[PDB]
Amino acid sequence: VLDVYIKNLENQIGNKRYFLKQAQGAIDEITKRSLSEVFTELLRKPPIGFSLTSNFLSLRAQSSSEWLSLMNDQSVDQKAMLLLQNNINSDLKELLRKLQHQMTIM
Amino acid sequence: STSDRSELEDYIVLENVYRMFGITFFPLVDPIDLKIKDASGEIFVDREMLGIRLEVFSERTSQFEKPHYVLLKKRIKSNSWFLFKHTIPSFIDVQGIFDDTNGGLV
Amino acid sequence: NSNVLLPRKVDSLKHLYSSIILIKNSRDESSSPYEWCIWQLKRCFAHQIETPQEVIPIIISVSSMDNKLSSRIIQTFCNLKYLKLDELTLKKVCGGILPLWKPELISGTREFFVKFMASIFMWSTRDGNNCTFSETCFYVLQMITNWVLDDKLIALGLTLLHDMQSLLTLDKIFNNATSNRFSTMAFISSLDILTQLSKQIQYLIVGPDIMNKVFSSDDPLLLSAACRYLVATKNKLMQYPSTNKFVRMQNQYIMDLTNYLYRNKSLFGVSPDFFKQILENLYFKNAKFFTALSYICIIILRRLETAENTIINEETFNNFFRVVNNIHDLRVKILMHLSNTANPYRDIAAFLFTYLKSLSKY
Amino acid sequence: QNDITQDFLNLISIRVERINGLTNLQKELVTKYDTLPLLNM
Amino acid sequence: PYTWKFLGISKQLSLENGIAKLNQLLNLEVDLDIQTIRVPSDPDGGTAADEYIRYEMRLDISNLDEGTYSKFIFLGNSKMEVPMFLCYCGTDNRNEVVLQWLKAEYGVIMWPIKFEQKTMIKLADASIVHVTKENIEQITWFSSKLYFEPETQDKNLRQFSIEIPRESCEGLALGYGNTMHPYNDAIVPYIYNETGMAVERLPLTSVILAGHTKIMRESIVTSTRSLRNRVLAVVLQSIQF
Amino acid sequence: VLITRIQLFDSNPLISRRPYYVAFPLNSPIIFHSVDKDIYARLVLQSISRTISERETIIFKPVQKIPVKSIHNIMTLLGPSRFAESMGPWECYASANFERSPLHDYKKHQGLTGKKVMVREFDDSFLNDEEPEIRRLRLEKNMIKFKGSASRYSSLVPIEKVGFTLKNEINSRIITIKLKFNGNDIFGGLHELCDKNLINIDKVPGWLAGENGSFSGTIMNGDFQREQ
Amino acid sequence: SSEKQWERIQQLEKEHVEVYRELLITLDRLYLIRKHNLSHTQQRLLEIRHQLQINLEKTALLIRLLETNVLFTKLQNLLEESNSLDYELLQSLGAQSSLHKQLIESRAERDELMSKLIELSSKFP
Repeated sequence: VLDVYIKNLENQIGNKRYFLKQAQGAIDEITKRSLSEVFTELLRKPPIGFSLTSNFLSLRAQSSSEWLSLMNDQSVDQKAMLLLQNNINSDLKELLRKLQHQMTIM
Repeated sequence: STSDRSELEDYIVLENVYRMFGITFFPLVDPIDLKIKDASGEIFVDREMLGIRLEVFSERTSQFEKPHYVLLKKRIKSNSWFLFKHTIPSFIDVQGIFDDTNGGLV
Repeated sequence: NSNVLLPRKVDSLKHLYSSIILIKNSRDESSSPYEWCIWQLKRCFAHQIETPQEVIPIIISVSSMDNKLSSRIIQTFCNLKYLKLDELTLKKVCGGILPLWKPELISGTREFFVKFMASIFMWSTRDGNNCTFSETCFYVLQMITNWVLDDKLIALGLTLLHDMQSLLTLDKIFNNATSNRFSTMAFISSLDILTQLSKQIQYLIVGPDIMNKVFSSDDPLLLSAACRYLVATKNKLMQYPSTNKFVRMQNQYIMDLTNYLYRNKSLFGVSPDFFKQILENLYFKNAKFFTALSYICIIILRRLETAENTIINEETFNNFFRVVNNIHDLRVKILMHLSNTANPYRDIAAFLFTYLKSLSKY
Repeated sequence: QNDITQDFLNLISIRVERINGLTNLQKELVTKYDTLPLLNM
Repeated sequence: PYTWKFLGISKQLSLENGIAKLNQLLNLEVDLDIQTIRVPSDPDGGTAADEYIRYEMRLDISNLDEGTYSKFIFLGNSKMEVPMFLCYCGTDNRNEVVLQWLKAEYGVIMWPIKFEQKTMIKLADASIVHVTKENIEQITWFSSKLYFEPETQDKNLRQFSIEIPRESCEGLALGYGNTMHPYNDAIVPYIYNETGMAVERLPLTSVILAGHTKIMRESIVTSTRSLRNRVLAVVLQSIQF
Repeated sequence: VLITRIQLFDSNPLISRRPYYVAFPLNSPIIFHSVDKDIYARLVLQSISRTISERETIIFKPVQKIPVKSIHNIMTLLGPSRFAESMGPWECYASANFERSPLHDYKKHQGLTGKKVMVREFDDSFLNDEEPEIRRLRLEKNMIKFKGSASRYSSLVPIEKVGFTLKNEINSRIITIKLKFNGNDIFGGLHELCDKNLINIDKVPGWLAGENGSFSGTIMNGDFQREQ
Repeated sequence: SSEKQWERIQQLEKEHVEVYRELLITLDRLYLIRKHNLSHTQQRLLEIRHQLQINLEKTALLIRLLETNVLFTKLQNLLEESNSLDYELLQSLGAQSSLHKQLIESRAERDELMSKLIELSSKFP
């Protein structure tokens, strides 16, 4: 049930790669031959879906899990840093008050 | 590739009817000494190798047995083969027979 | 003392050594822990140290304050030449040095920030799938978070936000075919910063191309943050006159977003003849898909089905004909249950109740 | 001015073969990396 | 048997001053000669970024024991990023008290130096270039014994060595041509040509010569006390950024 | 095979000795014995060499000096077997998994089907250093060079110790080097080191690749020969 | 014996959508060149058109498939397990934003206290 899907997917891969090669060769041939409203006319002009949905949503799930792990680790490091910073700020405030006292005494 | 396919099928069945003889000389190349001459980008073989395909045909089961292979490699400075890597089991003495044939030099 | 390598190496006062030297110096220039910080950062970049984890958090904690050391570090480190050495340690130091910076030296560093952001983007595209570039976008957005908190550096912040958002919206980073959620997380962070700006300079509109691209993506978190920004700029634009075609542009934005949403029927960035061309290429069923979000609706329908005893299309109407008692009202009930609770995807229901006045009474 | 234009410019700007039974000997000998017989018929 | 450990030095410093403080803290007397040496005294250097200032801080004590005998060979240059470093031997406590004094007085940053693979190759290249008094570089040879120690699954391949005798080394050097770098232009391309084992990427542990030196990844063990000029020049060149 | 356990004694009642094993394969001229060097080992081996003959005299020249571990390993290495000489990259010829009989089909033939190959590189393009099909083909190339056709790193036979010697000749100068190895399985770890792209497999010779396994001998102009 | 084939078809799906996106953008470039013998806005509306094409292909897949056999349980388990972490993601983002606000408050207090301490130390001088 999967081998025929692999077969038609590979046939579509080869067909699309041949179409890409012929398209690039034709545009390069016109550019080697070379020396507005047309874009608007393009705007009026024009095994895939399940594969793209599975790939897109699986990579979304993996990237969201990695983002959650990264943010949890950086959150606990930033929280420990904020705790140590606030403790140092409190001790420096107490030393500021005692230094003001020792300045008033002298 | 249909006429070439039929020609290759005739070539394969000709290889089969020659291989039914028992003693065939299949060509071979050791992949380490594929040196490039650097004159045009082509590849020449440094030391030639010639593989012997011994194949004994049974009669009771009426089928071919597992074929034993003998490989010969040309020496670098004598133009004579020396027995490189044979697969015959050791009760049939191979190196002494190769020394005995034609006085040692083949 | 003078042995700086044993002072800040890691005494009750041992946590407070660097501040003591900095107040005993009258600083103003290159002190001793400044040289120790820059030397340990160079030694950690050049891989001349066995363990950088015993040095880097100490560097971050001593460099979270002291704006002059932070400015010298960002001036002489954030380049491609130290980017190509080690991207992990650069990620750690830019996560530690950026969101506490708030520079006020020249206030002409727009070209420097866009040069650094373009260089890291060129390097992340030169690997081609690096899952690295959006992290420094998250950090530079958390520095945009503190730049707008003061009255100073707000115009620089908004133009850097516009440059960062226009640079973050290329299809090489995020696209609906094969991409990740990292740029989406950075974009919803930037949009949340835009909501926090609009809740309290005629550049709040993010530009219509980025608007149609953020509406066109099938990312539900991004869409909820987008309509959160839309109700924020609705609350900021209600006290403005309807001239100069920007309030009408916001009306066009919410009209197109409702065209994607529950309301049927049109120019959604492209002609409907192009819609008919696509529907003739691939294919009652002409409007059976006008509004991965519906799996959440089916799941929450099964969740509310627990309180009772026991693919929204015409097949759902056939299933309703097989045995509130409709198909047009179950979406309204789902929107109401998404409105009243504190579960996420709350802003889509907030937009659907703050607009389209015929359905605001639900 | 120049910054937004440079940003728009940066946004706008941004072998295996299969051998068979019949082939020439040079293309066979280039890809010969195994200790197997030659497949040129 | 003088194992030379290596440490780094952050800032460029002079050593003629402050040495009396070390004498007062130590109650000993040490001699600190100032040798303004220069690598490849042959005139193809330009006399720029080729000179160094060496401070051999000896300890002129009773030499009855070698493990307590400890030199301190220094180097410096006023043009590179990291200017200075040192290297110490012995197992004395005076090494600890003098690194204490160096950390305390001048206010510098010390860290041990770990070796690369190409750094070990250049050290094996430089530890055989002998300098004579007639302003030329004569090259001796040694039957070098390379070493490797990789880590594989289930400890498949524990450790394996490549040993090259002396006459073979001299033959490869004379067959390559006249150059001052044998171990990076002749032998390593020969090992890559005849074995395929690139020794720059394989995990080196101990480039050992024929009883002369023993270059490691964390230290250098020698037979004589002194260390040559090109060796410290290559080491100081290696730790740059 | 035939395993013979020879036990000896001494009188200070009878203090036993270490039991000495001599393993006879069924139809091979190679006889394994347990590793010992005392005078009892020479006595037992000499007595077997005298009593096995009965028509004309046989001597036992030892073919190896480095011991090997198991009896399956020494049987696959040096007994009567198809793997007795190939043992390396020639392991395909010792199992014949590449050809069929002439009475087989021609439709399922390697001449007709064709094998997927990779274009080798011959310029020095290794010292200057994604696509998972090419990665799978590179791992298949390493599997071909260090083994037969297609755990997962250990070879057929684990070899303990190997010491090579490469005596080349450039401009009439005999330039010797002396490789030595160690560990549990040498060529499996070498295949693992090549699998991490540390050894350029285009320039790995045959004697290093694993052929003539458990044989520590020199090389004089491109052809292996064992040591006595 | 399905995991190797499933990761093979995962790699094939990634290569397929890569060559599909390449096909779409090169057909757009082919029509742009051959339609006449080019800006940021024009290319942006082109990528908008591409995103709409992939979105209609996605919903056409969904209405063709959904609107317990083989090649269907993967999509069902994927949509079951892909959307269960958004609340935790917003929780972590709110925690990071509150941590950043607390760090701003502490850094402002520390800088004011540092300026006052250097004032008192200049008074000590």
